[PDB]
Amino acid sequence: TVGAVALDLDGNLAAATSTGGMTNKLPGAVGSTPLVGAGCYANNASVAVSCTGTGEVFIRALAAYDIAALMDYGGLSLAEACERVVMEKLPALGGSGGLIAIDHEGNVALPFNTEGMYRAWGYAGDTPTTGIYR
Amino acid sequence: TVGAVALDLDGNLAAATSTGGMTNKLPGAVGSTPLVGAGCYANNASVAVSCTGTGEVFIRALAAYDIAALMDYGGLSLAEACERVVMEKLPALGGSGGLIAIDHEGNVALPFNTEGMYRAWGYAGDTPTTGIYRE
Amino acid sequence: KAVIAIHGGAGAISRAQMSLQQELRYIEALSAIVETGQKMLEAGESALDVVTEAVRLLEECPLFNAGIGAVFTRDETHELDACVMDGNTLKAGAVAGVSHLRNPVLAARLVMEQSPHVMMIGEGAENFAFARGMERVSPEIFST
Amino acid sequence: AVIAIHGGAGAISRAQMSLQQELRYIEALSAIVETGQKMLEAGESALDVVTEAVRLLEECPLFNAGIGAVFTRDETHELDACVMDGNTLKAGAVAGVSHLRNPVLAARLVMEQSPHVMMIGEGAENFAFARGMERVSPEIFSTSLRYEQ
Ligand SMILES: [Cl-]
Ligand SMILES: [Cl-]
Ligand SMILES: [Cl-]
Ligand code: NA
Ligand code: NA
Repeated sequence: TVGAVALDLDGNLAAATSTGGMTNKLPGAVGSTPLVGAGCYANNASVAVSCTGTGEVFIRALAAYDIAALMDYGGLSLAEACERVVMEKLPALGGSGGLIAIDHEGNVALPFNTEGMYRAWGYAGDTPTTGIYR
Repeated sequence: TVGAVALDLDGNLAAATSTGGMTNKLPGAVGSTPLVGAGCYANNASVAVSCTGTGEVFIRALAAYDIAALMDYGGLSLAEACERVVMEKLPALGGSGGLIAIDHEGNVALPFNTEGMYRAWGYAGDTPTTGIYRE
Repeated sequence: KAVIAIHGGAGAISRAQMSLQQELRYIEALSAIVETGQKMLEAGESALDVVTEAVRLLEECPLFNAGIGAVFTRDETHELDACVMDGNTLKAGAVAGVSHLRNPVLAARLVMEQSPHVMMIGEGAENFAFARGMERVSPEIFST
Repeated sequence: AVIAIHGGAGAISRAQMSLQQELRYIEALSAIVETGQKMLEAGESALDVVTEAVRLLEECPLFNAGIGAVFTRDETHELDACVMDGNTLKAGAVAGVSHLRNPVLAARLVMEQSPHVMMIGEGAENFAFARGMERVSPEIFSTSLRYEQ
């Protein structure tokens, strides 16, 4: 699973996610990647999110939209919303993985509950940051 | 599109939705029906919802989960949540249809913004109500 | 207080288009299905089993666009979709783009209960269901 | 203006990997985020930036999307992608596609040229071919690393 989230110079958010799925999966199984609100979501009012990990749990928890709803309705910060979804609610359903998220104010979060998440981010005109491990 | 929502005697909520889809649809097209949070959602903490109407809009607005999040995080009543989604947010994105919803307290709502929605509901040990048109 | 609601679709249903006899066929079908669900709830059946049987009966009813009486694709085929979700466990199951399963909501319950997935699609969903003893049908059975 | 990308979360173990092996991943991530940063700086849309970043992550065989996709139980590839525009709330998605080199480009096509958010399987593929997207053999996705997994 791969993904990207961006905030452009016009203040627009977007998200995209792509995957080959899980090794040895049942043919015809569908995880969170192609499901709006599960593996991918963007809304200028809140956040752009791309998710990777246990597909069935990201769907059941609507992880990507839940970040947006926790911020928009719950008043949580992006950091608080990311902590709640990735470190509390996803493990409570037996889910492991992470997500990348940018809010309309340009805050960035890359939470994950796994050993690693291949990740990078950077502000325009600045030097990128990269990560694999915790 | 057809659907059902129920609250059982144990306090459990459930939802189910089924469809043949948009008439004359492109083969391989997928609407809100099979997408958790779009055409179908249930959570004992909030609400069970089944949706019918413009599939692409119910997906983009995550109509079923939006009812739940508006209640759980927003503190809206089922009636307030149903009004907001079906009468304000869905039409704002060009979406027509409705949904049925039952909350964990046994309130029932059957909002729709169309001319009709084939619908029925009833409390256990009470008489059913049916509807087609508005009012 | 246990309770059920059902629907058979929202849309441009016009009084001027329909006779009272045509309306009563829909009212009769809706009333029979919600009554079955009310009786199951009263007897202490689960919300999950009740929404499954209600949607199975709406599939079986040719008046509604689900299972028997499904609309046609651009290619004059039927492609059916269904979802079920248990508010107790937040488990869910779904199928999309299935043509050889009589009751998609039953295939969705089978994905929920007998697979590690929420959703399966197309021939993969069908093959998974057949392997667990669900019957193969011809999509001709849906045509009215 | 800002971009973030990911190439998957899971049980990545340092005891299993050399620094040279890690740096292949770091180099690929850095090159893609840099391309996105340069697009954002040039005033490209967030939509076009996430599309290109994910297209480059599909192309990169180190990541489980497009080239380098994992195998199904039947030694096939089934790819999925989604794209969403926070301005219009329009989205597009494909699932269960095997003959499209860049699922995120097929998802953009569904968003822009179909009345749907999602299309699946051969129907998604036929939709894309009819609109001039090329058919590939799912052999192009196969790597030794993912097979050995
Ligand atoms: Cl009412
Ligand atoms: Cl009426
Ligand atoms: Cl009469
Ligand atoms: Na039917
Ligand atoms: Na790749």
